[PDB]
Amino acid sequence: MIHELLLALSGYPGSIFTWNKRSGLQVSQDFPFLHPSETSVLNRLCRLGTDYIRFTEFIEQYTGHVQQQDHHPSQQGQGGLHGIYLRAFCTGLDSVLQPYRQALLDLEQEFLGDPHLSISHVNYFLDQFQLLFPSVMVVVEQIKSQKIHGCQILETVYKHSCGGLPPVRSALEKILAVCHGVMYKQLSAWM
Amino acid sequence: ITEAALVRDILYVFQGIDGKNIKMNNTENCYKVEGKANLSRSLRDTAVRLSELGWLHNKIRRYTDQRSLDRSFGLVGQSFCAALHQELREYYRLLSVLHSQLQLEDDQGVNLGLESSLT
Amino acid sequence: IRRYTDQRSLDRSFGLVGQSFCAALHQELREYYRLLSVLHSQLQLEDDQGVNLGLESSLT
Amino acid sequence: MATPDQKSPNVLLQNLCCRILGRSEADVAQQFQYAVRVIGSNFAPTVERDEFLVAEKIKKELIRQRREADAALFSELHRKLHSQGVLKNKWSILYLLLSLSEDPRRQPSKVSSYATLFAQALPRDAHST
Amino acid sequence: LWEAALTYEASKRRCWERVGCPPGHREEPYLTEAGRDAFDKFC
Amino acid sequence: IRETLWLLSGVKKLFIFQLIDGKVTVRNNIIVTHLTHSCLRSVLEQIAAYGQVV
Amino acid sequence: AGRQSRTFLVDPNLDLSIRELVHRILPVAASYSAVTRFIEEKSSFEYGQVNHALAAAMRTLVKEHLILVSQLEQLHRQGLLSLQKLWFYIQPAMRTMDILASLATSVDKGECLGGSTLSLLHDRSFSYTGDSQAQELCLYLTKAASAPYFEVLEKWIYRGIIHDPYSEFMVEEHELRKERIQEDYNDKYWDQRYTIVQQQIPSFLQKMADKILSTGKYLNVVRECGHDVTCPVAKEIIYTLKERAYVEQIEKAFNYASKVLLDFLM
Amino acid sequence: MASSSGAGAAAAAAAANLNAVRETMDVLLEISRILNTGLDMETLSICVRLCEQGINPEALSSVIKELRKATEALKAAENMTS
Repeated sequence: MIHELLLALSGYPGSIFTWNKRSGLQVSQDFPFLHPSETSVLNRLCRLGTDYIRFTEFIEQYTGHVQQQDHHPSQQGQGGLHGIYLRAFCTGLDSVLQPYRQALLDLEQEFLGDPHLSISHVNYFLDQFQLLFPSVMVVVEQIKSQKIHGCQILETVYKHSCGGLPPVRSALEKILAVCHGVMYKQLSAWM
Repeated sequence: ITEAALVRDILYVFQGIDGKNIKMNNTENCYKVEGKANLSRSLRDTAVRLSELGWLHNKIRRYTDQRSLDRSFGLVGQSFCAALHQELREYYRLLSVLHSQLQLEDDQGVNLGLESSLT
Repeated sequence: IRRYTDQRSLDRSFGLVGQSFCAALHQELREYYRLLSVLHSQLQLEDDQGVNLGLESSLT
Repeated sequence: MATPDQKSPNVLLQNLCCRILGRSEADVAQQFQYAVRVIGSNFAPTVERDEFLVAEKIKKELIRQRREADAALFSELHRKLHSQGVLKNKWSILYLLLSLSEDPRRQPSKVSSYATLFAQALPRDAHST
Repeated sequence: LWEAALTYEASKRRCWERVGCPPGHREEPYLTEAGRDAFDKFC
Repeated sequence: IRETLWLLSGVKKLFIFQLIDGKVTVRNNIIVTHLTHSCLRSVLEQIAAYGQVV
Repeated sequence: AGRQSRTFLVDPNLDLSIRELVHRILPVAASYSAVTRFIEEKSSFEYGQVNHALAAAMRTLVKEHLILVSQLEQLHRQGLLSLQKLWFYIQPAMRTMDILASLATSVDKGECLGGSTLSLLHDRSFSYTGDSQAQELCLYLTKAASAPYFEVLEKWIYRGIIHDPYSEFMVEEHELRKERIQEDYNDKYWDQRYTIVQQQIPSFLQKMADKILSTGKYLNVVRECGHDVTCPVAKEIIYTLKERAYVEQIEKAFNYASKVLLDFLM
Repeated sequence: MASSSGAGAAAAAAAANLNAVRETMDVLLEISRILNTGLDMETLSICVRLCEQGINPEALSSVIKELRKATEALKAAENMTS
């Protein structure tokens, strides 16, 4: 069951964990082998997993798809995520999700090591990402909704980088560092 | 009603989740044990004692989740929420250990009346 | 003995020396009650085991 | 190719003395004799075979050393140990380890006071051993 | 003897098809690749 | 895993992943002990898409 | 009913001997309930740090009691617990809980606060002079309870700063208008800056109270003189029953402050 | 909102399955009536389950026809002996 849960968390929805385009990742049904309270807790973790899946979908939407060659590259950034800043945003998001992927693999290995471990151990171990991911998802959704383009995206990230969540602060600092690297590269080219 | 079912309910309450036989009574703003006759009055009182802690846990977690999203709470508010989340993580770690111990006890299939049984 | 201990435990006017004497008496009484409890447990073990174990624990 | 088997106390004590003193059994004969004399008349009917008391004591000690994280790790380790069915006398092993435990703080280099409390444990003496 | 037996190392290989004894079980290669003796048996 | 590596190694005519009209398709009757049929199918579908590209 | 000990109803169809044994044992549980009530009431921050510390120590002892009860539960689960074994094992625990409950009831009846609480603790410790187990318990309680009081004392004697949220220290500060302290014939600076709280004087410190007062007065004068005084003799004050080592340390601090003040004045 | 997704989805799926089964049974009943098969709901459900379990339709049909003939012969014998 843990392997299936991780696969859903790894982006492979199954018969237990159903993905809904509208609702995101959800537990598909009541399983006879789970206590309903255990089902409730698992779905509570599945909320974080759903956010992760939606983040991965966004990553594919903005970096995984070929940029339509609309002659005016400035407007490609509006409707579709496009622009070097958009690529930097996607790269930063993937870099921030890399530690989560590593933690998920470590959890899988640990659960493989000890058959007496329960899902509660994962819920403990994964709670840090259950707190981290929602804020970054909100920031990304704001970027998408405001159609931030070019360096104006950098300004928005800076404004969001001043958040109060220390882990969110560090993650946004990493993203801002990548964006500033892109900005500095452009500035280098100009100067 | 077996004690093990009460253990499961208590683990859910520690997670703020209603058990099969213990449910949150919103009218009493407390988790209530379902009125199934087979609960000992002593067992009922013990369940109530644990359910007060579960109610407090769920209330705290609800507050943290409700306020963590409010950017207007400012940096200090976010820091308070973060500290609360860290303490909640420690609590959840302890709860996970207890749950894993109960699961191991179920998994071994042996009724070891050893002092390690979750009483 | 227990009546004496109860009679003197309530008298604050007995002073510290009196209280200490009562405390020593209570400690010895606790030892006696422990011994009595052990003997009771042995007799109870003999009754509960159903076996006429001629062990020193059988309640004769 | 060693199969676990009950070996006489003399062999175990000899190996223990050899490793503790780091000398041949001939060089620890006096110490071996003293240990043998003390050990040879000591059966613990008074020890209560209850792991929970030992675990609680270990937790309290860890808290005293400001090692709450280590206490949690110890709890998890105890859970894993219970999961494994290798040891039968866990109460004895835990009691021995706690008695032989040395405080890393005694981290630091000493421990604040030794106001031993009545808390303690059970006496088991109640049974007719 | 338990401690002499203690000095035994065991395989770290695990699988999610096995949970009761994860001491490894040697996937046992197949199609050539089991070496000369298996190839001779195949021949 | 081995069959996946062989597919990724560019082997044609795999048993689990069948090539139909130049599209790598997973055989429908495959199940693994540790995965749900739908989850395994999804993961294998992603792998198969990359294999089809290859 | 009210601030009474909890009473128990025993089924009338129970054995008379069993009923009498129960009536003999039940007092420990009544003490436990009373102690829990006291802990829950005095646990409010409003009751001051001394009462908070008392409640915390009581909580620790309650935890130990719960551990004991759990061990008895384990024995019962083994079926190894007889009523006589229970009585034997609980007798020391019964006495400990009864002593604790009597102390709690005395503190609650006296509304003891700060130095009065410390005095009550000292007197109770003398009342248990003959009970080594009770004496050890009282010593633990006194050592714990002195921590906030000795911290406040340390702050006053080493820095002349009253950080007393609950007005527990034996010295009380009155706001004297400094403008008139030089002008007004009344020693408002000398008399009102530091005042003795007679009720807050710890019985164990009563013999040194005047020296403590003078020490804190001198330190306050030095601070008001603009001389920053780092007390080199600032040490942790620990409650001790046989040795008045804290008294000697206080005397050393008084002498140091006196010397510093004298040098400042000269 | 997180915890609710498994049981709620399970309930919605069960309701949809029940409605689909009802629709299928109605279609099957209409087909049987148009073909004058003489099958009742319970017998039709049993036949459907057997076909889903892989029973050969020719064997199943022959068995059903033989059982009906046997039931008619038994009813005729019971009516002649009564």
